[PDB]
Amino acid sequence: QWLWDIIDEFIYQFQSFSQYRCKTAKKSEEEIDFLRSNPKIWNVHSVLNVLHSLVDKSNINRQLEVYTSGGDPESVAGEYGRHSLYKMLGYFSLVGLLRLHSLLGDYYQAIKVLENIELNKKSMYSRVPECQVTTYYYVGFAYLMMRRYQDAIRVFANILLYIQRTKSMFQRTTYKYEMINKQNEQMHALLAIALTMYPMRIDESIHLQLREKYGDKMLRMQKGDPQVYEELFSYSCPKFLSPVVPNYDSVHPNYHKEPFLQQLKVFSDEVQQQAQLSTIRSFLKLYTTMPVAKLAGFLDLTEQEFRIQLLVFKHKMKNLVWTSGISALDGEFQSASEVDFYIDKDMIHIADTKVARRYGDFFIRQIHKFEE
Amino acid sequence: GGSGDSAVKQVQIDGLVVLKIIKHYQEEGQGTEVVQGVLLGLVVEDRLEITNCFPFPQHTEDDADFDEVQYQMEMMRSLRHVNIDHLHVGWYQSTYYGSFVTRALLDSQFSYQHAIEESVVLIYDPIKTAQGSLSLKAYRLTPKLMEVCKEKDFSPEALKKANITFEHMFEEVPIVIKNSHLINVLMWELEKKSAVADKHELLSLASSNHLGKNLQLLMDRVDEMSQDIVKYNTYMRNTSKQQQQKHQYQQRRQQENMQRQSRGEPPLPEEDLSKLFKPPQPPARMDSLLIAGQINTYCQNIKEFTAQNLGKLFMAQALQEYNN
Amino acid sequence: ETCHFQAFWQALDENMDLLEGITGFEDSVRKFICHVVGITYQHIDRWLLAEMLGDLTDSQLKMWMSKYGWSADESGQIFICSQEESIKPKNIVEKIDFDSVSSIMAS
Amino acid sequence: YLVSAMLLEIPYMAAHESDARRRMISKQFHHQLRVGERQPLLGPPESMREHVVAASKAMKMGDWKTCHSFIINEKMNGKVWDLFPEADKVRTMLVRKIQEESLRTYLFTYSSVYDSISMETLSDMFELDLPTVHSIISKMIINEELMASLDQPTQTVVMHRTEPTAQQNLALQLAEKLGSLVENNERVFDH
Amino acid sequence: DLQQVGGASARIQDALSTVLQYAEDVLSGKVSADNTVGRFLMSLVNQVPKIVPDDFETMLNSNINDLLMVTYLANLTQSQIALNEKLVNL
Repeated sequence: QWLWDIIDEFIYQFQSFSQYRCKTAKKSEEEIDFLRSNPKIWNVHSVLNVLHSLVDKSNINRQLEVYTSGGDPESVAGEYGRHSLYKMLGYFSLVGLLRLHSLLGDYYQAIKVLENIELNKKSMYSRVPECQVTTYYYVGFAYLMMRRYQDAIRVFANILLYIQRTKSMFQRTTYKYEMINKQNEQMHALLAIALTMYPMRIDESIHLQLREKYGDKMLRMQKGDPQVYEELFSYSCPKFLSPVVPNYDSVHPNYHKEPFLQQLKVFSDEVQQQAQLSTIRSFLKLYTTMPVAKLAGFLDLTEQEFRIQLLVFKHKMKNLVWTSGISALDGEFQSASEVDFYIDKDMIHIADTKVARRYGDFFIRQIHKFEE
Repeated sequence: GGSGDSAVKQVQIDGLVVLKIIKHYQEEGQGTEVVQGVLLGLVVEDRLEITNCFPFPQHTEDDADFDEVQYQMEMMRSLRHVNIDHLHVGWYQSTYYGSFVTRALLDSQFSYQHAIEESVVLIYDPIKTAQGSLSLKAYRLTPKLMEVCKEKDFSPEALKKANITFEHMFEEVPIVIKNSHLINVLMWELEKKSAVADKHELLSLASSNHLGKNLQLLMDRVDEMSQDIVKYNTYMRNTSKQQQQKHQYQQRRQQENMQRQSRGEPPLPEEDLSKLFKPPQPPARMDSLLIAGQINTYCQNIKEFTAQNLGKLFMAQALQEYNN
Repeated sequence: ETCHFQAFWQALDENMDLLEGITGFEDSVRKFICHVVGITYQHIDRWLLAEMLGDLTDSQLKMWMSKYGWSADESGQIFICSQEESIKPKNIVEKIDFDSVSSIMAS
Repeated sequence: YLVSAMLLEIPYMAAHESDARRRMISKQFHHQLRVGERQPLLGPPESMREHVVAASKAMKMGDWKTCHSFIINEKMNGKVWDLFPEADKVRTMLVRKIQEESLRTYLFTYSSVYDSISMETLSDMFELDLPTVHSIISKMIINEELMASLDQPTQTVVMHRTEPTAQQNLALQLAEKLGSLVENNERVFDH
Repeated sequence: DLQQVGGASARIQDALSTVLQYAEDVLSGKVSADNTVGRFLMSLVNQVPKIVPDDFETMLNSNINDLLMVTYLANLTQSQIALNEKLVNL
């Protein structure tokens, strides 16, 4: 009862404020102007937007994942709760992007994604690191869903770096500080499995404490064990969807695991054959143009007799991960071995290091201010 | 008003001064820092103007030893008789290894600045820093330290004057941007000694060619800076180590001994309890690194910023020149 | 998705009139077969390209031959793409980032 | 004692001054060599200390030749040689070790200069044989962690390990890296 | 200032080499660069730049990649000159 005394009092206070949101932003200049003046912080005004991003999503996820029939939650929020706030004229501040990226978050859990196009187009206001890191969060996830593994893996690198010149300080990632650490860790780990004999960019993204364990995971996954298919997929699911609260686990109510059938089994199909793409590339491409010695050496390696070695070989070159040609008279297999790049880290660091100098020189000149 | 703090203006160093500096250029004090002369000048429009120097020599055999001031007194009369007066408003040591303001140079300066507050201290840096940037380094001493005057002792007034927190990244004045008005004659010589007797002009200019080609300039800079700077870095680290151990690591053990006493014995002392903390020499903030050492962090960043720059220029010129 | 085009046309049941009832569907999948052929073949055999498109005849294959400008080669494959035109490496070439790096290191 | 340590430490310091230095240990033969090293005035050795210093300098230069000086002459002076019937054995034991570790001291410096090596030369020059020089160079490139690629059937090494500027760069990289590490102690003390 | 009067020399050179070419272009001339400046310029291109393979260009690049890595390491050391100076002040 204490459970749904808290839950219901969030939504009823948000439904209250939703009317104030629509009322102030659009037309009442003097009410906005009166609100600019009185406090020393306009931070109180702005926080309440994306504070209610993740708290409302929790409360609606509970009501979603308790009532699976005669749907009250999902059409009320979708119609009224979300579109009224966002579709109409933005408040003049970062609040226009806050309500945008609150809506982008709400739009993310729903698996209907195609208006990521126009959400970026309506992000007219400048990309502050606060708004930008949370844009690249979802935009990278959108590329992860687009099967643009090579694009998305770069986008996850920067947001996990912790020299995007974040400083926070006053609770703008609060109570989920390490979610940004572990979700970017996790979703980057899936992308490494698909392609990698290219980056050589994983050094920047993830630190060696985790690179060591996730490194051996990919190898153990693709080569010799489907065990990593399990444990990777266990950690990947809470982070792929982001279901903010799983409901109280008990057998007396059912009500909760039924949505989790869909939610989970939706992502089963993702990692299923995308993982089995990996093992083909896993065997290093030892000799770039393969004669009879190496082509048969690789067709001994693909699968054994008899039936249907060549067919399966020529099915898998198509996907994205080989570029090659067949010759008839020679009987020769000629192929493409492409590689990435060595050092791209140093020249990106040359400014980052100078920020270690800068905020060094600056913070002590704030202490040199005080004790002088 | 670009004028300095609370007794003085900027400095202007007339060209005939710097000619007389590069006469005792970098010898008579190569590997030894020797005060090569006093800067004699006068208060001019928004600046001092050092119009003449006379050099101060010393017993430079291979070590420097201070001599009778019979030199300086007779030579400052020698100036006074044909020219102005003894008007020593600074001094110049060139001398040894691209611009560096040593603790000794800070102490000699402190005696100089408190005595006559119309002063700067020059550090004339020629080709040795790979020339390079900030050839004339001026620097006067903060009037804060001339108000918390002597002395920064190891425990009292190291900590206390560290807590006052006077500058040690303190401002350095610009030196030239203007007509000195003794441009005059040396202007007239330019037309003579260019074109129709450009022997000695071209001789000086083609010095550049061999500043590039031959033996290990930037290499030797970065080599000497690989040794000079790692010395200083290691020193702060082991200085900081021992002091931070007296600050916390010793408090850690003795307060865990204060546990055992139970912090009070009613019938009689509390000898043990009293004789916990009995002073080691740093209680906090060893000052002479924090001030004077940090003036050389600034100078070491400067040497690095200098040695970098001429490198940056080549990295443009090299690529580009061959690109045609 | 796994690009088993041989198995695709085998797998088809021909009694499901709905799959006949989608207009241009039978050619669309063929156009996607030939689309990925261009990306990852330099040549393909005449019998091979036939079989991937559902065991085409000599005359049926004339459409697909003409579609992307493909034409016969000596003994006896169908040309798809030039060897250097297919591969497109964008590998090792950087460290030419001088201009930006000196613009930021300018002061 | 001073000769036992010699074969251990002269490759060790050859390695160190090729910038493998952090393993430099005082109060050892390092010190006992140091006190004799810092003579401005040594010409021919006439003390057993000085004969050790003499053979030490020869080992640094990496010439076998300089080992033999002290092993013959000072051992007759000195009758270090003449107290064992097994000096005959211990000769051979000293000699081949000198020839192997002098090769190693030579290699610790010279390997920047190389592009490749006739491994046959090394056998001929340091008076060793190919089976052993295989096993030596094999052990070396495994455990001294060199950037050599070693063709053992062809009797060839292909190395190409740079850079002379590295001696400065790795040194300031260390001077740098030493910063953060002591600094974390200054943190952990403070808190 | 030595840099931007650098290419100025090459620009006033472009002026003069034009006039020495143009002497021949109008009527006749260029004795003036037949084997006087013709020998100066062969020497000039034997100095700056060097000879022209592409092995040169890659070695020149590798030298800049080294110089830049050293100039970079000078800013890395400025950063650590800062960081130890800072914790002591804290």
